[PDB]
Amino acid sequence: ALKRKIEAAKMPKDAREKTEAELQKLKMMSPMSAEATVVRGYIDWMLQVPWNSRSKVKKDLVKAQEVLDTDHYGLERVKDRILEYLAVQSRVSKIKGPILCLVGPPGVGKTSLGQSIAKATGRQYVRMALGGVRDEAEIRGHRRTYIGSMPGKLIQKMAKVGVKNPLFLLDQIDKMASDMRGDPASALLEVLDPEQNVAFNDHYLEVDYDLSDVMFVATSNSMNIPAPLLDRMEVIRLSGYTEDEKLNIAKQHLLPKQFERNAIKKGELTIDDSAIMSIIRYYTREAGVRSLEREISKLCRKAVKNLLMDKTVKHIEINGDNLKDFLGVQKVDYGRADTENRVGQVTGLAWTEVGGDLLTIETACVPGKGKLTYTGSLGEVMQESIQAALTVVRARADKLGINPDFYEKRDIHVHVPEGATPKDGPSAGIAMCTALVSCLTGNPVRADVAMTGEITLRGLVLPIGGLKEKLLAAHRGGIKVVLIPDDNKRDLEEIPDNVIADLEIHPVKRIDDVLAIALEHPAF
Amino acid sequence: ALKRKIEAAKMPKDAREKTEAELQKLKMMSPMSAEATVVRGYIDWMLQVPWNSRSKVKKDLVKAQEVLDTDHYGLERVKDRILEYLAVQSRVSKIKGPILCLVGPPGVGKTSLGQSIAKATGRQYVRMALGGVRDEAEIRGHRRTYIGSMPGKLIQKMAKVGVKNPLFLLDQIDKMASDMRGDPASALLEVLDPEQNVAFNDHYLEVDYDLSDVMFVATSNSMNIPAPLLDRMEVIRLSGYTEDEKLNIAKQHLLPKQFERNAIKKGELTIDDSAIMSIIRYYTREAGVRSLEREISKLCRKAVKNLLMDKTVKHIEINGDNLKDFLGVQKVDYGRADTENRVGQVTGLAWTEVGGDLLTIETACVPGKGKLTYTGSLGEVMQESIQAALTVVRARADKLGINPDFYEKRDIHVHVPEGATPKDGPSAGIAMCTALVSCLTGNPVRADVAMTGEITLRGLVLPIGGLKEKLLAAHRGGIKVVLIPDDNKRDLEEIPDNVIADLEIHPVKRIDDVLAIALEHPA
Amino acid sequence: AAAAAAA
Ligand SMILES: Nc1ncnc2c1ncn2[C@@H]1O[C@H](COP(=O)(O)OP(=O)(O)OP(=O)(O)O)[C@@H](O)[C@H]1O
Ligand SMILES: Nc1ncnc2c1ncn2[C@@H]1O[C@H](COP(=O)(O)OP(=O)(O)OP(=O)(O)O)[C@@H](O)[C@H]1O
Ligand SMILES: [Mg+2]
Ligand SMILES: [Mg+2]
Repeated sequence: ALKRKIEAAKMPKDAREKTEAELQKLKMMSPMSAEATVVRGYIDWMLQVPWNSRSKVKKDLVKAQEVLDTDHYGLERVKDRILEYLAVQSRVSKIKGPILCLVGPPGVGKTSLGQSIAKATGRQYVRMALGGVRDEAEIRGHRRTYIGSMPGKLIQKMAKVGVKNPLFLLDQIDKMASDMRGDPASALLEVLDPEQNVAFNDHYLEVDYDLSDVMFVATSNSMNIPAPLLDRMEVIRLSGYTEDEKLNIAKQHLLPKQFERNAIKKGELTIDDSAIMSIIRYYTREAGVRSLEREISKLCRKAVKNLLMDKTVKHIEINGDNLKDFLGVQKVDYGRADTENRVGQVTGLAWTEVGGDLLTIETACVPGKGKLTYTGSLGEVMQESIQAALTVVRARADKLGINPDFYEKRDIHVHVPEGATPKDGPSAGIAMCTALVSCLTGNPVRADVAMTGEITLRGLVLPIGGLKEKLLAAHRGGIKVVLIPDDNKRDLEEIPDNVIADLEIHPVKRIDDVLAIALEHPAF
Repeated sequence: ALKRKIEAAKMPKDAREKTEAELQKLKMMSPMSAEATVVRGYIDWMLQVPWNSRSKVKKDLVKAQEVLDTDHYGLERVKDRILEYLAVQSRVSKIKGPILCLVGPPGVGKTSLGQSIAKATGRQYVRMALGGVRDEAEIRGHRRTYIGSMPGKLIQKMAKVGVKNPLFLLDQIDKMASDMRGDPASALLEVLDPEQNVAFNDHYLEVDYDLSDVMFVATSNSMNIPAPLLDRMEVIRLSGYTEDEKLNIAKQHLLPKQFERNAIKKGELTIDDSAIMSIIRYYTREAGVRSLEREISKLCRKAVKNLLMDKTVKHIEINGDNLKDFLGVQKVDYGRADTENRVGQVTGLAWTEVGGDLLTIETACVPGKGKLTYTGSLGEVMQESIQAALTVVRARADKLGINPDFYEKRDIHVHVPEGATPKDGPSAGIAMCTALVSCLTGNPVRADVAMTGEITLRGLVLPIGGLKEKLLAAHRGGIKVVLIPDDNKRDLEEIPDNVIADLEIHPVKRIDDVLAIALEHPA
Repeated sequence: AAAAAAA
């Protein structure tokens, strides 16, 4: 019978009481009846749930750092989170399970990371895919009145794993189907609630089951999680990869994996760093590294077919010069510094989600009747930034050498060259003010200076967002001097030493410093 | 009886433990009861699903290219992809199987290309149409609580085909529904995940099922796919067909199968290159070949009824002059070059998904009060491009010999005479500038010159997209010399040889190079 | 008599 299993499973109190009550209710029924299948199946579910079986969580931080650095590169803040968990777990047992949300663009290593933690903490990996899930019964099940009643994929995966310390990876929280017919994202408000998981009532089990030590790591692409559910999760925003990070990921983790998936032998293929960097500069324009391993896999695969169909060569070196012969023609390109100091042209810094880029900001000031025209598919905040720049110039028209009646005598065209790409933002206002102080004075803007900042009518420079990708975009070009806002100095502690050592980074307070540095002849 | 089926169709560990635990649960049930039917349904659904059966993937690359060239013409990049798959598969016993997204205009043969691939690789063929599909339970199914439940249609097709190495053809992956009520595109985000196909957990068969060797090939018409799905697929762009390869598809593939579909013998109907190229030039206006084979099929059935109703003429010969006797009035007309050098008009190069076309751009500069009107169903980037071009002419008007107060004294009207067709993009911008200079000087633009490129206020020419159909449109139109930007020289590496041989192609860097080449007199 | 949940 079952009482050696119910006694053998050292349950908590109320689960043992309901389980034994269903046992002595089971031993008074006909065994070939349907009620014996309901109660018998209920006990057969109650015995499989891991009521107290645990997995021994690791304690060495150096070896766990070596596992996290073994499987992935560079994701420093999540590895810090796991080491802090293993430290506080190393001091006491039965901690609350950490509830995390990984938020980033596709390919930054959110789903593949959730197995590495399950090897670094010594937990057991388990994964639920929540993309497009609309049924709430995948989380809370049905009651056992119905015919085939099962306790939902949480209790099914706890019963399949067999311990009460797993690592649930919840893929695509932000892709759950929210509707009046189906909303399982609010059924998770009991599942991951940091002070209510100790009594998670299931609709099939009917007994409170402890989920407090289950480690919940969830992955999402955005912040469109409902705010009752987004508040319960410690959110780590995995930003996009840089070029040195994509280089080291591509040469420490992607080349051995794609050599192994294509069975490349030792002296058979050699892809150096210049070809990898040419893939990064010239063929891929993403934030992740999945199209990067597409191009690496295409290099290895074309090497396999060329060696199999040539039979005379036995070594292919792809050195970035013959990369064109394999991947095809160069798809994309990045922006570079100009080589000559020009009058109505400054170098702006822009940021998008795949990285940073340089902006050209061109002004033409023709003798006219005061018409102001702004082209380049500009947003409304950028147009307001040009109007603020013109107000700064018209307020300071005397001490800049500008004829103060140019608002009636000069037509001004402000154009940003890639007119097919939409652009919006408060930044590059000191850039547009610099390009308007020039071409009203004939002062050329020096070509090795990029700048970013938001301007006020008093002449101040306000902070901006994302200095790291902008300083990498300026370092990738021929920019040598970067004018940043003053209160963005607090970002300069998270910049690599190459960018700090190469760029001459000036923080500025007011527009007179910007015009003092970024003009060939002093404005004042 | 059932446990010999479980041990016969040998499973992995978790499927065997779940299925034998399910049968041991079935052993204490009455046979005619509802829970017994749910358990038996889960058991025979676990028995129909293949766990270990595969297919011998081919190894000969020459015969595989013979099959791929037997079914389709051209399409060298996808055929390269399939032969490279067969090379790596020839070296390795089991690899992950490619996830491909074929993207192109309709009629370019990406649905039939899948069955060509499944024939050329030895893999079994499975098709699933995703056009307009809104329910996410077509992919994952429902729990076995529900009455009449079953797995997703993917698991049903895997259980139908019997092997774990099929070719899935995901038809219309971009025409899937995506709203709050239905989102199967995020349900495909697990099954197209290149790392997590080893554990595909659907809702009926709640065991993990391995899909890390199924070849997924998806077909779509546009890049209107969610960015997580686009990142999980390998995009192959199938561009439109040229005149020579439509001639070769028609001669090598369309004419023999439309002869085969109409019982036309070898000595009844003959169609030469003049009729085929006349259909391509004057009846189709497409990117695919589907209206082309509709015109060919129309010729064949008219030939059939002309062989039945007459029965004294027994050989019909269709060529370039008697197509209107069968097909009728020419539906379309390609753009042609102009014959005289005319003040104010230029010929930009336009490109749509149907193909490249010539783009006449004209300007009138009448004496007035500086009015600026721009007609011709222009976009907003196009009108900003004309404003930038006019600023380049205006800041350079002393060098060009132009009276610099023309912004006060003369009214300028830029028009593109197609009218009803909407037109957008900066690629006409250089052309705009040239037209304005002509219409301010009386110096006519020579009609044998086309041009393309983006303009900046400095005067520089920036790169543009899609040179191949623009140069094919200039070669079709009778242009003898084009003007491309400088940094598009690389795209000249993938142009056919007759187009390079006929066109005098000049890359330009700035605007006075264009005004030096494209105008009749020196500026 | 036994209840059964339909979708
Ligand atoms: N920092 C890294 N180091 C090494 N490999 C990485 C790194 N980041 C990503 N990868 C590789 O990217 C591949 C897929 O990553 P993963 O599926 O985790 O991305 P993701 O962030 O989950 O994307 P999505 O959110 O779109 O699902 C993995 O095979 C992994 O090896
Ligand atoms: N290169 C080619 N060689 C031979 N036949 C071709 C070629 N390209 C297209 N076809 C023919 O065109 C027809 C249409 O192709 P198919 O329906 O396979 O894809 P498609 O029309 O692009 O798909 P969709 O309708 O989804 O856009 C097919 O019957 C095919 O035979
Ligand atoms: Mg993922
Ligand atoms: Mg199709």
